[PDB]
Amino acid sequence: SFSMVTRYAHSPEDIQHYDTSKLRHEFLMEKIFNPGDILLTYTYNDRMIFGGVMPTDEPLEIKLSTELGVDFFLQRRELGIINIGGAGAITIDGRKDAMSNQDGYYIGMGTQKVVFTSEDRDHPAKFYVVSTPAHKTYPNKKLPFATALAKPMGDQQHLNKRTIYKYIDASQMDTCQLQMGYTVLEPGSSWNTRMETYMYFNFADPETRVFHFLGKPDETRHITLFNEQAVVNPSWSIHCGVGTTNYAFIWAMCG
Amino acid sequence: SFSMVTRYAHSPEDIQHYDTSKLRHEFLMEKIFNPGDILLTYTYNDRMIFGGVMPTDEPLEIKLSTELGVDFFLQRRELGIINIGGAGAITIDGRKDAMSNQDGYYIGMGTQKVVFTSEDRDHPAKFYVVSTPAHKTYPNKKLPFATALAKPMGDQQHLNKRTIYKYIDASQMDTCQLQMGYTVLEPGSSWNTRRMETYMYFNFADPETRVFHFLGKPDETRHITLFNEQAVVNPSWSIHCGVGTTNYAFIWAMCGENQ
Repeated sequence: SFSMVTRYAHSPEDIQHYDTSKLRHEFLMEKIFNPGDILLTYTYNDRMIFGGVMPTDEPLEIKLSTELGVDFFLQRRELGIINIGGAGAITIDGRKDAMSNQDGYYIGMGTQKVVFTSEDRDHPAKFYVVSTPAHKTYPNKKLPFATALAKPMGDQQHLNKRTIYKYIDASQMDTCQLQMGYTVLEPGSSWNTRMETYMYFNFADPETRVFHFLGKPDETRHITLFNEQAVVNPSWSIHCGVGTTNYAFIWAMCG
Repeated sequence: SFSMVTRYAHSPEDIQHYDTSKLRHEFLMEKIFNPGDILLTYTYNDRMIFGGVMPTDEPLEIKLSTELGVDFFLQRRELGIINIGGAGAITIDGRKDAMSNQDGYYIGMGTQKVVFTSEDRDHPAKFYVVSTPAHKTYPNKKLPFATALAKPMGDQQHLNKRTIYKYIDASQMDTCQLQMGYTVLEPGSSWNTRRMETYMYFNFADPETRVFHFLGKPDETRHITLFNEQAVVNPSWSIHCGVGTTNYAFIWAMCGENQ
């Protein structure tokens, strides 16, 4: 199955009049990884496409062309990939490259065919994909987790003992607009601290909840997030959230 | 100086249409302790009065009578006091009792005169007072910080490692309606986690500390950003939980009809 919903952009004044149901609908993607399905979100906040691909029996491919007014998906877009599930693979125009857990992959503009596959049907791969518009072609690059930018951050007094892993960084590679990273908070910490998209996952306990704040620096609102859910953070909003236990998340930037 | 403002009670459906500015105005007391002033809040949530008394050179007394339809402040009310500032004292109908830091005191119905003083003007006492209506007179009782019912709670995995001190508890004493306590969170913990309560957050770790206090029904929930030495009212229909950027302390007070 396949599903991509369209979500519009709003002003800070517009979200003042949203009840908790309206606010969740406009900013929260509630389902990302369903076995065998592709679930994407198109937000007019900088026209980013994000979601999850979890292959089971048949391999999946983002067959988008008429929907975006182009001949193929990445004709005018770049793509960032992070695998949060079991071992899998990605096939770029015939080239097959193995992607284990926590492995990343950047795919440049112009690449026409990208097919996602998993190694085990019962333990499928969970590809978190993000796509932004692109005007220039940059070379494709595999980002193995072994050689990933590991930079420890935060202390215990501030509830932010974390480790940030920069996959697609402007210092390590050149990109049109997309930047992607992966931050894990250690137990005892839950705080994380101009368009951004946060996808929370790897909750410590099954009853964990992450409270994500959005809005102007003082006229703030919040959204309650459960495991494997994402929130769009427009440029006019603050980037901060806090959890009941520790967690992990994948961020993506553009603008 | 003296000041008491009045705040009404609302329904869950009523605050659903509040922006963040109105929500602060109806539920958040932004200033509590000012040197030489008495700052109080009268909330129609069970008609509780709370605030701060901070004596400097001249002693302070909550002179209320006509405003409450009574002859004196405590004619039909009980009063609980916890000092969070410097060393001071309270004079109860002539009798003076010294109150050090974190010392508490319950004053029963019928007590006619309660005068607040501090020992040093440059390091004054900060008396956080809570008053609820009372129909029966119970004996006055000083609550030294040493002899307070303390029970630690929470672990580190849930970021709520705290120790709660019960001052006015139904197991240790008899009161009409008021129950009051003091909770300090360990460094590296920030989470607070059926009745009406009033929380007053203070002793912020950093000058840049913020406490986000959640209120509303378990599904339609909102939050209020608290700075140091500010208070929020929890109506009976609302949830009681808050989270801070660092660790902090707060004083809670309950009323209604429970134990």
